Amino acid sequence: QIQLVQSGREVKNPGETVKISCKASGYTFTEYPMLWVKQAPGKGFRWMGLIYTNTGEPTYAEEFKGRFVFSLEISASTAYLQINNLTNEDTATYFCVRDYFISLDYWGQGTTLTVSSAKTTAPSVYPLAPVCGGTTGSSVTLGCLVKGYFPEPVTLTWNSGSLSSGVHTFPALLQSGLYTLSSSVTVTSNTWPSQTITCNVAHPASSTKVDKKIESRR
Amino acid sequence: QAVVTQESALTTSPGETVTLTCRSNIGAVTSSNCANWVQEKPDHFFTGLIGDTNNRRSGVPARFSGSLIGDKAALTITGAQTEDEAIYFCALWYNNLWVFGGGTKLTVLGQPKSSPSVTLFPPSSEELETNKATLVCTITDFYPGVVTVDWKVDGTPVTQGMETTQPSKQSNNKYMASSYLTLTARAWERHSSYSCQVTHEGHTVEKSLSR
Amino acid sequence: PYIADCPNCGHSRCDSPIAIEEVRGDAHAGVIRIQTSAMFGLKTDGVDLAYMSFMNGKTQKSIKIDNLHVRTSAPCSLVSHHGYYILAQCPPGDTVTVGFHDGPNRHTCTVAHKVEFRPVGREKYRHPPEHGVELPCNRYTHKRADQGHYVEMHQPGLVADHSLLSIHSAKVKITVPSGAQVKYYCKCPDVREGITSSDHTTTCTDVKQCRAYLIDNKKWVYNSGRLPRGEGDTFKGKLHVPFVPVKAKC
Repeated sequence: QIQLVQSGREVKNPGETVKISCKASGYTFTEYPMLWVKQAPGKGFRWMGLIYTNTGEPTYAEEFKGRFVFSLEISASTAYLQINNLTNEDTATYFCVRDYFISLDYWGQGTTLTVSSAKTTAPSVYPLAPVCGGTTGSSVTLGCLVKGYFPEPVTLTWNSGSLSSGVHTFPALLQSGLYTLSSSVTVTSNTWPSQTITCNVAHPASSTKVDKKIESRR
Repeated sequence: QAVVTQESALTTSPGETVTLTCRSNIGAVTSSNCANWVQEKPDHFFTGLIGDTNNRRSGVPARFSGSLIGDKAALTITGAQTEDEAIYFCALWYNNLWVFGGGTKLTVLGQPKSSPSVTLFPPSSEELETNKATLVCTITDFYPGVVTVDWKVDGTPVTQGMETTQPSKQSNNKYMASSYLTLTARAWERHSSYSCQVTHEGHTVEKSLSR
Repeated sequence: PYIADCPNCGHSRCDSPIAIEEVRGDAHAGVIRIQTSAMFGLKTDGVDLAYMSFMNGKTQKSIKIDNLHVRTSAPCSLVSHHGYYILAQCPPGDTVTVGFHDGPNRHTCTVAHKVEFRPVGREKYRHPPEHGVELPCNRYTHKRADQGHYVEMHQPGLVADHSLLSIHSAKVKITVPSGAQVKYYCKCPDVREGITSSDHTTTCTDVKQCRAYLIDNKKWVYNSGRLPRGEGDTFKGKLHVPFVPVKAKC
């Protein structure tokens, strides 16, 4: 019914601008305005303002009057947050939210911004296959290591997303100035290596797409 | 210019009745503050529970009810469930803006313990072609969500080279984490026995590779 | 039953529903025709002229007439009521002073008006006798079945009601009577018209900087000078006067 799906997470060096979209589904856009909330890493939840999706007038919280600008692609049921002249202390997650029932009833997924200086490094995608010997159980765990990229984000799927059950994707972590991510997938021992299992990785900032099929070590 | 205050953490057991409160620094909370209660489950997952003090969002179990008790807004979970373990935030309206509380971390007894599922992978060969080798130790489906990961190259506790992520909550409400041990193409070829040891709710699990 | 600003409402200028306009001490028979802003007569719906509907709140109160008092220099005598309007036999008086008793409160209304009663004739009495000749005086009727004139009675304008503007625990919270039309915004920038059910107020907080209005034009009013215009239109509602001045022989 109601889905507010947000854009993916960006990386931006200080000074830049970002436009975060919020695409609304399930309600009539026009009778319910949008709340923009900032949940800062430590600090907790904060109201950034509200936009009248009918007239188009924004209210900003005083903390947010200035670099922040709400707007909407009415026509497509999108509300957008734009933060100009990005300050380093704006790294946090921003949620869109529907104001209804004397409060807020639905929250989006969040779009996380990491304001940070750094060039652009494409990831190296490495297959993780089991040890050279044996590996005999009722199931089997394969993996995919996405190493050394910048900036965030990368997306990772298994078999173009048709294999989602039994998957653990591990949050990217910064190490020596670069991000590293990994994912595991577990399937029955009959599936692999009988049927092909492929790691799909995209790094938008570098226009890098890598498809890596997990092959047996021998 | 108003400060909403909430309990920091509350622990209950499945089947109990627990009350969370929301206090305003300016005065008693009243119906014109339209108390809202929001729940945050792991993965930055938000849902609204109650609005306008006592209106339950649609599709929110009835075990949840809101009200004003004394001079504060309250959320009562009647028959708390294991699934209710999350962070609950209250929001209060103040004539022109919203102020959110700090949130209450609620813990509910349930989810029998679960041992981790550990897997250690060898450096792939395309990567050994870079003059680098990274052993990945993945640990998933463990609960409670706290582990100790220790690496041991050739019998000797490695102590530099490793990085272990922080336990992240999976969907089923169990946790995961991975640890990396980066060697050089060369360090790789030198030593011969690698092992990733994971300690969880007292049992140990060692996964060793042999080059 | 309209409500307006009585000038010396016991203490001082209140807003009484029985706010007195159009005092007419212009006849001869000891009688004055008065208009309260209150519409006594039948109830809200259908029964019994001798009941009593004034405004309490935004709301009427269509109940019994039990203890009406028109008075002047002395207590007057009621003659008849119909609509907004009462006829009462009064003596002369520098003022006119009206009031019922709801039961918990006196709740009267008073006004200035030069009153006299010359009877028609070369005798300058102060009061009508029991006897003497009959001759053509000017006087108002007892009755209601009356059309000889009609005064314009179109809509009310809005009215204030800050009982509406409650607080939504941090924001100022407007509500509605019955789905009536509440015309709303605050000094800050928020919702600018207000044609709504119960709204909140995102921007402002203080009750004292907002538009608590009631466009509730389901029933017209008398076009009192102490009415704010309904800015939209001259709605219909041409409505008679009962108490026509007639050629009674006092």
